[PDB]
Amino acid sequence: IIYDDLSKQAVAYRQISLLLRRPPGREAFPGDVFYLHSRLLERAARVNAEYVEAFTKGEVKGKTGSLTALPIIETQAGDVSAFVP
Amino acid sequence: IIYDDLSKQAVAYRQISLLLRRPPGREAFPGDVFYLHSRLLERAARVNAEYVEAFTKGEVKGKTGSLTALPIIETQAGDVSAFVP
Amino acid sequence: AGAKDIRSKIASVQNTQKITKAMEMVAASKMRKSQDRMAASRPYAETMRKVIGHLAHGNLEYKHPYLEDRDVKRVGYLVVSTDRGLAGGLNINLFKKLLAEMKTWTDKGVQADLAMIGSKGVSFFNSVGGNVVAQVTGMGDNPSLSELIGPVKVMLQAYDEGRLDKLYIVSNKFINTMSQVPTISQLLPLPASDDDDLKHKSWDYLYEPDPKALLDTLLRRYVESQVYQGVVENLASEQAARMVAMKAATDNGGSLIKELQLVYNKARQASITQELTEIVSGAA
Repeated sequence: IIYDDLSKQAVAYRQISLLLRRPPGREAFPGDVFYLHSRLLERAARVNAEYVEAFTKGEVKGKTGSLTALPIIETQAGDVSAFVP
Repeated sequence: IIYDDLSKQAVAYRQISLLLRRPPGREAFPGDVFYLHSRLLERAARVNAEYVEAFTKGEVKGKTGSLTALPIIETQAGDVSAFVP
Repeated sequence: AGAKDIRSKIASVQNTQKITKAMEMVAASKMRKSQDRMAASRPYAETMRKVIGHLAHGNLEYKHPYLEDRDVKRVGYLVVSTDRGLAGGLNINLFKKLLAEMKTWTDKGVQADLAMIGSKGVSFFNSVGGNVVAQVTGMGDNPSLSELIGPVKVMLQAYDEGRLDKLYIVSNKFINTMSQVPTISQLLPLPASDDDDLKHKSWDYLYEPDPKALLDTLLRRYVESQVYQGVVENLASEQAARMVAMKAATDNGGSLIKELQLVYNKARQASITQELTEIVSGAA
């Protein structure tokens, strides 16, 4: 799975958040701008065969699934040291 | 008297003010944080012998009293411009 | 940090870039003048060497000490160095080459001896502990032969007095504007050119008063002239080196402005954001 820009997702979330009057933090991003990307990217996982068995009610045996993520981030002026990057 | 990090009394007072919903000033510090430290530090004084005689009701004559203060402040990145320093 | 400190630093770096640009211009003009003063010096040495060539080992010859390869028991060096810094690696490349060769000579048990032109080498070899016996300093960009007479007099006197057995001049050679090379080269005993004055068979000089007294002064004046030419080439090389050093320094200042300005813009934006957020989210 490829997220074409997770900088623009952060900007759209900042919009939705400021329109709800929520106090902003650094660079005017909300407090939970970390949790936004954390709970997303933490799903790109690899899971052992017991999880696949239990989830699929025993239809699939011995295989392990996975989801590989390549998020893309855009950095202004080569700054790898800004709040969202 | 050596007050250790009066820059940490200012933060305790900021917490107390922001919880009582008082108008935040610069860096969210309350308005009267100057008046907090001013009336603390203006107690370090040298008093003349007549004030000491009047205070001790004649028990001590001809001696001056004195209190010396050495408050400590911490400046982040050499910034002496911040509200507390 | 903060917009104001960074703006002050950007201002100071731009000022530095101004200064180094000016020093590059000045060094270029002085390089031109010094490599004219260099070319003006050739005819004297070039004709004096032909005179000596005819008189010393031509169709007749003489037995002057400065012409014979006697046994080396100790060596002397004349070291040319700048009086001014900011010349790049010039002086230190030269001094390292000199130390590398003096190392060999002292390994063989032969001592070494030094006479210094310019103050940079004086200070350096005082710091290393070399044996310096004569010096002249503060010639700046106005070298004159009447100042070089002393230190070369010391070395010639010590040569024919038997206290040296070989004499070198160590100096930089101005080759091309972008390239300069350090060289140690010998000037006593006289190195043997391939010029053939066998064609001069057709004549000989009238010597007033006699040839032996004339060959001596010719050789001394020739050594003094070669030392002067070395000094002047080293001066043109100092200028051609300071020019490129200051060009590089101006480009480095320019490449540093472009980073300070990114830091500055980031600080400006952060300050606007923090102030405006404090106001708005403080109200109500």
